[PDB]
Amino acid sequence: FASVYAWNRKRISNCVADYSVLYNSASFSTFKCYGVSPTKLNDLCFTNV
Amino acid sequence: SSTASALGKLQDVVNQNAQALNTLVKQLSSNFGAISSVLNDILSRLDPP
Repeated sequence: FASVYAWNRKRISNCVADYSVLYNSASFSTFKCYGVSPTKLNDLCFTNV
Repeated sequence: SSTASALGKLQDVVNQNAQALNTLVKQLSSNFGAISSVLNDILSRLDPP
């Protein structure tokens, strides 16, 4: 992982994302979303993540 | 028959009513400080609390 002043950036599109396997894992200390409730993440389709 | 501009009062009443309805239905497209102007997206995107 790069430095904070040189933060690593990535663009992802044209795929199917399963956030449930990200949500259930306890390896993350903080899992905090703002504009969306996490449990509904699998019910939406976006562009340019 | 010739001069079309003869019945002004009735037309004014009709125009006033139509404009009132138009602005009333147009007011539905405002955020009012919220995150979206459509309630279905808020229901289907975000946590109740």
